[PDB]
Formats: sequence, structure tokens, C-alpha cells
Amino acid sequence: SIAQARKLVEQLKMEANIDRIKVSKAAADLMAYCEAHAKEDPLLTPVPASENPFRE
Amino acid sequence: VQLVESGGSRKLSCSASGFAFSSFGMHWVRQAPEKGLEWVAYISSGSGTIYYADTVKGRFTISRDDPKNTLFLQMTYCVRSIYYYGSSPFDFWGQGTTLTVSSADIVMTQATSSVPVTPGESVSISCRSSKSLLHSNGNTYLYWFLQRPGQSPQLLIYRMSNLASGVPDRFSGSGSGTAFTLTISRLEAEDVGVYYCMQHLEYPLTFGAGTKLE
Amino acid sequence: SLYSLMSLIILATLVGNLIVIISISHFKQLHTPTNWLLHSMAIVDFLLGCLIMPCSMVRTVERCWYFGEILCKVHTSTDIMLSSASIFHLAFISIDRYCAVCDPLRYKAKINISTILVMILVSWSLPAVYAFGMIFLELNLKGVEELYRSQVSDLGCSPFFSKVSGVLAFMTSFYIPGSVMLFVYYRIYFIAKGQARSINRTTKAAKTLGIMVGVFLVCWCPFFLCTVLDPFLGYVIPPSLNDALYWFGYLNSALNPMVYAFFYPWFRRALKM
Amino acid sequence: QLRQEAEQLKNQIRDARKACADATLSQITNNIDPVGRIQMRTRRTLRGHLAKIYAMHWGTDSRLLVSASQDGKLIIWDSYTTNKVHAIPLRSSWVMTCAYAPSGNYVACGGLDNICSIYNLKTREGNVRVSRELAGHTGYLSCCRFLDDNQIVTSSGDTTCALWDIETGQQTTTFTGHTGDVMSLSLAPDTRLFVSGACDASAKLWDVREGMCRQTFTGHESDINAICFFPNGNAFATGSDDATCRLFDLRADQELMTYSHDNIICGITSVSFSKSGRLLLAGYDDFNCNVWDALKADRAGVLAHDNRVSCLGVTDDGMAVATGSWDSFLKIWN
Amino acid sequence: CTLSAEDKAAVERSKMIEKQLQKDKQVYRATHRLLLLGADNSGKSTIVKQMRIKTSGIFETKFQVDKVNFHMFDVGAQRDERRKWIQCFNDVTAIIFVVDSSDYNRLQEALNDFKSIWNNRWLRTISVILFLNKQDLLAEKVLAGKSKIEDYFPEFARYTTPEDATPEEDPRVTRAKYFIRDEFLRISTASGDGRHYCYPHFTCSVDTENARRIFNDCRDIIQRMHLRQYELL
Ligand SMILES: NCCc1ccc(Br)cc1
Repeated sequence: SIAQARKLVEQLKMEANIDRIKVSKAAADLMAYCEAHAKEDPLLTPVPASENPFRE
Repeated sequence: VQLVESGGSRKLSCSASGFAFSSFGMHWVRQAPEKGLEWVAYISSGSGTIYYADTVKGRFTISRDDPKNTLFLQMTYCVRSIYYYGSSPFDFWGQGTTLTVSSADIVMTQATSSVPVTPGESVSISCRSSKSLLHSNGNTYLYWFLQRPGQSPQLLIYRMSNLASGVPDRFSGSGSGTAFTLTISRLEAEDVGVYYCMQHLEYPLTFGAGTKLE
Repeated sequence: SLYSLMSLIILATLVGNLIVIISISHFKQLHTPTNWLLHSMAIVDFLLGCLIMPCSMVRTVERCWYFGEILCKVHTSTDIMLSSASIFHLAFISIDRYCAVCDPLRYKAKINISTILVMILVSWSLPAVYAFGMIFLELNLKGVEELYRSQVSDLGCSPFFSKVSGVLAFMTSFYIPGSVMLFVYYRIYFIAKGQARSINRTTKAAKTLGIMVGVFLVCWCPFFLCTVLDPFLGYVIPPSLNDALYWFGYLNSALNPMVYAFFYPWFRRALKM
Repeated sequence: QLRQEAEQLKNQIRDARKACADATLSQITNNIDPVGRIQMRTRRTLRGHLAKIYAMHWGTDSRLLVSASQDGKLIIWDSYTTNKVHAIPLRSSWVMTCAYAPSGNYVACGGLDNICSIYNLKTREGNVRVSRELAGHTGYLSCCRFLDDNQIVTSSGDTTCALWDIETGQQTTTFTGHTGDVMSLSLAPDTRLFVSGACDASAKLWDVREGMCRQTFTGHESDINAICFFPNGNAFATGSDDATCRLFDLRADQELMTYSHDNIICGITSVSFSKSGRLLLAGYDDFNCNVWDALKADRAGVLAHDNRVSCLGVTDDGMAVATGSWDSFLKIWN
Repeated sequence: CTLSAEDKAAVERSKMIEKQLQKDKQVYRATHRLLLLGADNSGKSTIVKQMRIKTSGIFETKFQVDKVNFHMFDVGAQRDERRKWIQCFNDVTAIIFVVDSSDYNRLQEALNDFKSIWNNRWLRTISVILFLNKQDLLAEKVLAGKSKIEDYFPEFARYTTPEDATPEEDPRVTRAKYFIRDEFLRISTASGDGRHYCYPHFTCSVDTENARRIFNDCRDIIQRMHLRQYELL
């Protein structure tokens, strides 16, 4: 069990040191992406029934 | 894939061995001794649809026998063809037995008949049809075959833009709806032959005249 | 008084035959092969409801056929068609119920959707040709036309049968389907009772089968009995009782969808939702 | 002594992560107008399967798709014209997953067989035949995805994943570390990382090239049923048997806003995003597929199948969305 | 119509595919599917190899009785937890359970396994055909008297054979046999609300009538289901 507990502790230590960023900064990127690509989302903004192939 | 036949009131038989014969439609195509290709008949995969050339309709009859993998034509080239989204019909031709026999359809003529070329230089070949081959869905039904002097014809381009499987990437196709061209970027000694033009918008598959390269 | 009762029967038939065909149409929770017979029966019963009973009730309430004679024949032929079709549908439903409990392993292979349509076509086909041939070709009154005229044509639109046509018609239309379903339900009742005996020891079926058989017999037996008897008896039956004799058939037509559809919880659970 | 060190290290990790949340996504979001209502109609209905349907996967050209069923069939459909292009019979009758190659030359499937099979679609003959069979797992296969025409990633019920080499058929990397069996995995657009959610109620991040876990996420108290990966590449969403779905970020390493409703009791079975990432498509257990707003926790719309909705899929161009169900019907929505 | 020349061949091919699928559908509705469960010590392999006459996951077997087709699926090399893949088998006709009754040691875990199967939420409305295998070893080991049940099941001392016993060998071995049956049936009859049933048997090491027993039990199961559906039971 000593070996398994070791492998666990070095795994947790390896996971321990990671760079982090603030929640607000991480949440702003999603807003930026959404507002940048909201123009080209057919499911979000419906397309007039002339360019979609699933009519009739 | 290797289908080789020998035969010839007379009866002709084409025997297939090397592929799933029961999933392919079949055609019979005629070549006069000194004239371009010509279509004869067609039998579907499930034997549910049959067409004949307008020239001879009562004197000819086709039939297929799936268990023994044999095709028949009765006198009173055999070509594979499979149809689904993204397939390539007319891709394989038989060894060859021609059938020498003693209006509103689409007619197309190739501009010239011969042209001398030099290796390492680009070449262009033109075809032209009576009516537009572009359909409502978007496909433009044009084919290029490029028979060689001694063997059966091959397949180069299907639907005016798509390249065949094993052909080198030196050929290209383009068109506008009524006028079409085929460009060969480089050139080698294996390109000597005659090129043909075909439509598949309607059952009378009217070929072209031919353009020999010397 | 009576006219209100007849109108109520007509309205009940109309409302009962529409729900079954509608619901059976847009669900797919209940789109099973066995249901096609049910809504075919509902369609037959609805067609009988829209057409026959209004003319019948007006002819009975005014005691005279104040109409054309060209359409009396088609009226009688349609009535015979629809009654025979309903009885044949009952018999086929019983035969369907027989295979489920007396041969359970092979039920799915036999009763498929490619054998229900055969039953539906036969049920519509045979009664139509039989009734129209019997009426328009005058096979029923051959040789008794004079008494027909004196009895009904002098005053009448009631169907008339001879000593030979009546027994054959009774024979086929009533005796064959009814005997079939009686035998089927008899053996089903014994099998269900035996199986119920075993679990407990290591009576619900009686109520259901009693309702079904009793409704069918009470509705149909007196009319066909009197009809087969009259040619042999001597035509001494009054014409007033015959009216009540016909109306029991329409009463059966009214009750049948309620018995076969709403009695069952699964059907009710597509209706609650 | 080792256990105490692990406990204090875990406490240090949760404390360091705790001192990183300054604002919630909801208060930042309150300055955004809601999307409103979304209306979708059933354009097409694809019929032909006998048993229940457990999997489907769109093609890259946005026309063809493949579906799997419990009777032992794979069917390749033509979405526009509703035709059937192929019908493949399988050796084993119990399958749980399918995948369709990016180049369109191969498909794969697996199930209660511990084997992944590769099918070659474009042959000289006119028939479809099996190419490889990838054996080496112990538990049932639950997912599989293509990297290219030669690399495939599998998820199994023996609490391990693996990376294969189709040319030779031997594993080149095994990903170990899950406590319970793993059910779903999702790749990244840059094909450098992938995630996986298991029944130990935790999701992990893996590095394909060198092959060891980088991060571990928790928050769910029941097992994870479906996982999807944000189009940007820096987030993902999970779906559990808790009737709840969460959104996690790869840098803040925290649970962002969750999507839960008081009228839902049953867990979910599939998750997918839209092309712009504004919408979240979730397939539920009560015969329904709800539509969530990925920023405001609102039910924009509902997609109402007569049995459980088992699978979903959104097209690369975002034009359509398909659903599968246990009543053996595929519907295309937009 | 507006279809092209190359679009009619596509719909023709699709129609042929549909015809083949309909043929397979007709074949698929005349077969009954079974699920086989048990432990390593119990003789699942023996019965599955008799009825017909590598780390694979499932094994499949076919047998024919009176022009009826049966499919019996055996789950092989899986993990020790069955909570997840058991949802796939909620439409089979019946479940078959095999128990080795000669050991008396690992026989208590068998009862726990049976209780787990019986009380599952995804496995309600499915009946169980209990099989009690390895009876000759049981008789040989009990007549020797080396091992006593009371050492393992002390309640066996204060037990008397039921009146329903119909031993078609000994006046004592039957007491043990019916004690084991009573244990299993006591587990079975604690609940179930009249939607699935248990059918105990006395299978031996080698038998030639197991298929007939499965046939009869399946017939009874489906007949009871149909009678309950039509409100006759
Ligand atoms: N209202 C039904 C009248 C009738 C009379 C005779 C026969 Br045979 C069938 C039906």
C-alpha cells in the first residue's frame, strides 16, 4: 500500500502546481467569443427559408 | 476486379468475377470500327428498370443472372455502374467486344479532331452541348474517358470536377454549364490517345466525336 | 318520449365512434396491429350512425315510407351490409383474443399487420356483395311477391324474406360468427379460471366474459330468431314488435365502442393524457 | 503519515483554488439581453431501425450520418433526401457507440464485446468489410473517437482509456487513474487534449502526447453520463444522473454557473453546444430535450419522441440538430 | 418529377435496402431472448454446452424446441459491478439463475446476489427461472456426514419437510433440498406485487430436459402476461 499511497501523493503534487487566472478574466473571454461569433449561428439567429437545405 | 467476356440471330454473354456483381447496374456500349462510342442498353441492379437505345428497341433484349454472375444480350463492352451519394459510375470497362450492326435528345460536338503537342507543355480540350447540363440540385453531369490506342477506355473525370481514383493528379476539369474544357498540366508518353465527352442527364447517353492527340 | 330515446342513441353512437378513430389516429403509443381492427369497427359503426338510423327513426315515427321507392332498396342493402360487417368484426376480434392466451409463444409470428388487412378487406367485401345481390336481384322474395305486395306495398319498407332465403341468411350471418365467439370465450374462460386457481393455491375473467357475451346475445338474438321464424310460422307477427327488434341492433352499435375501448386501462391512460 | 500529507495537500489545493473567485458569472451576465425563445420544427423523420437506438454521429460534410441499434445494424443516411446509402450487419448484437471518420473513409463501433471494429467504406468491390478489430480491453466499450485515419481513442468500463494505432493494432498509451468506470469522452479542436467523465463523479483532463492526467474536477455527487467540450477550447460541460449539468473552466479550475430546474427529477444522457456557444442542448430522461442559455441559466426552449432521448448531435455548420430515442426514430430539427 | 437520372437509381437502391430490412424484421419477431446469470462455481458452462447439443465479453447460444427459436446470452469477462450494463436487458423474456448448492460456504453470497437481482428497479416485470444444480454431489456429501448444515445454517435443526414434498432416495436429503428451496422462495415472496414470478427446479449435472423446462416456463410467463393485459387474471 506504500507504493500506491506514494503514487497518489506525487500525482497530487504534480497537479498542485498549476498557473491560475482570475474568475472574472476567464469569464470575460467567453462573453467576447459569444459576442464575436453570435452573427454566424443559424440556430441562434434563424436564417430566411431560402438558404437552408431542410425546407419542405 | 476483372470481368472478361467472349461471344460472337446471336447471343452475347458477359461474365463478372471479382466484385459484388449483384450491387452494380450494367450497360452495353458500342464502338463502330472507325466511329466514336455509342450506347445500347442498360439493366438495373434489381432488374426493375430497363432502357434501350432509340435506334434498336424491338430487335434487342438484355437479361442478367445474379446467381451465376453473368450478363446477357440477345440479337433478335460491358460496363459497371453504381449509384448513390458520392459514387463514381462507369469506372470500370470490360475487355471489349464491339457490336457491328449492318430528335429530342441532347447532341454535343467536340470543337476539333486532332492536335499535335510536345511533352512538358499544357494542353486543352473543349466540349460543348446543345442544352445546359447543370441541374437544380447542383451537379453538372459531364464525364471524360480518354481511350488509349489498343485498350478499352478508362475514366478520368466525373461530374466535370471530380478526379478518378487511380489517375495521376495532372488532369483537371472545369466548365460553365454549356462549354467545358479539360486541361493537362504536364505531359508524358502514356497520354497518347483519343478523348471522349459524355452526358448523364438523360438516358440516351450521347457521347462526343473524339479528339486524337499525336 | 321514444323519439328522444332514439335521438339519444344516435348521438351516443356518433360521439362514441369518433373518439376511438381520432385517438387511434394521432398517438402511436397505441398504434399496435391489434388496434386497426378496433378503429375499422369504429368506422363501420360511425358510417351506420350517420346514414341509417335517421331514416330508420323517421320511418318508424311516421309509420310510413314517405320517400321514394328507388332508394328503399339501397337503404335495406346498406343496412344489411353494415350490420353484417359489424358482426364479422366482433367475430374477428374474438379470434384475435383467442390466439393471445391459447398459443402465446407463436402470437407475434401469426397475428402481424399483414394478416389484419386481410380480415378488414374480407369484412367489408363479403357483406356488400351478398346484401346487394340479395336485394337488387330479388332473391329474397322470389315466389312470394304477391304477399309482399299485399302486405307492405299496398300500405311499407320493411325487409321481407321467404322460407328459403331467411333460413340461409340467419344461418350464415348470425349463427356462424356467434358460434365461433361463444366457443372461443368458453375455452378462454376455463383456461383463465384454471390459471387463477394455481397462483393462489400454489374470478375476474367471469365478469368480463359475461358482459361481452350477454351484451351480444341480448342485442342480437330476438331479432334474428323472429326473422327466421316468421316465414315458417305464417307471417302472423305484428309489425310493431319488429321495430323494437331492429332498434336493438342499433343499441348494440352504440354500446360496442364503449365496451371494447373504454373498459381498458391502457386506453383510458392514453385518454387521461 | 502518508495519508495526513495527502489530506493537507488536498486542503491546500482547495484553499488555493478558493482564493481565486472574486465575481460570479451571473452578476457579470446580468448586463446581457436574453436570447428570448427558440422555435424548432421536425423537418425530417428517419425510420428503419428495429430495436432501440443508442448512438449517432454526424459527418463532416454535414449531409451523412451513422446510427447504431440493438438489433445489430449500422445505417448511413442521406439527411437531405432521407435515402439510405449503406446498411451494415454486425457480429455482436449489443453495441453502445459509433464514430464516423473526419475524412469519411471509415466508421467504428463497440459495445458489450470489449472489441472496437473498423469498417472500410470505399473499396474496389461494392461491399463494406471490416478492417481491424482492436482487442485488449477488459470491460465494455462506452465511447470511441477518431484522431485521424490511423489513431483512435477508446473509453472502457474497466476504469481505463487507451490510445491505439490502427495500422498495427497495438496500444501506444494507457490512461489510468479513474476509480469508477468511465462513460464519455470529448476531444479538443486542436486535438492536443481530451477529457473524460466516469462514475466516480469526477472529470479529468489528459495530455495525448505524453499521457498523464493534468487536472481533476469535482462537484457532482452522482455519476457522470455525458460530457461536451466548449468550441473555444477553454471550457467544458458535464451531465450527470443528478438531473443537473455544470460548466467548468480550464484556467480558473472551478465550477461556473450550473443549470438546474425544480421540475426535473431524472438525470440526463447527452450534452452538446451550438456553433457560437450561446446555446446548450441537453437530452433528458423524461422523453424531452431542453434548451438552456449558456450564460443566464434560462430555459430558452423545449424540443418535444415517445421514449428516452439517448443521443444528440449538432452539425459543423450549425444548420441542424439530430436526436435519437428508444422508440427507434431519428428526427432532424431546426 | 424533378429528380435527375442519377437520383432515381438512389431511391431504387434505398427501396431494396428497405425490403431487406423488412425481411429481417419479420425474422426478428419470432425469437425469444434470454439472459443467463450465475457464479463461477455454478455450472453455467455445462448447461450451455449441453443445450446446444481470449477475453471476450458476451457469448451467444441458439437452441430449437418445437419450431421455436431461443436466444440465450451469457455475460462473460466483465468487472464485478453490474449496475450499469443491466439496463440493456429490460426487454428479455426471462432471466435464468444458476446456483451451486453443494458448498454451504459461498452459498450465502448466492442469496445476496439473488436478492440484488430480484429487487432491481430495471428488472421488475421480468420473471426468474431458478436452477438448483449439482445435486449428486450434494447427496454424496450429505450421506457421508462429514459436513453438517447446522454448522453453517443453525436453523436447519428446527426444520421439518413440507407436506407438498414429492420425492419421486432418502428421508433426509429431501429435508436439506427443501430447506434450500425454502430459503430462496422466502427471499422471492417478500415482495413482487404480482408482476413477476419464480420457477424453482432440481437440475442435475447432466440432464436432457432443460430445454423443455425452459419452454414450459416461458409459455406460462407469456400466457400470464397476456391474461393480465386483457383483464382476465
Ligand atoms: N338493422 C339490420 C336489419 C337486418 C335484417 C336482416 C339481416 Br340478414 C341483416 C340485418
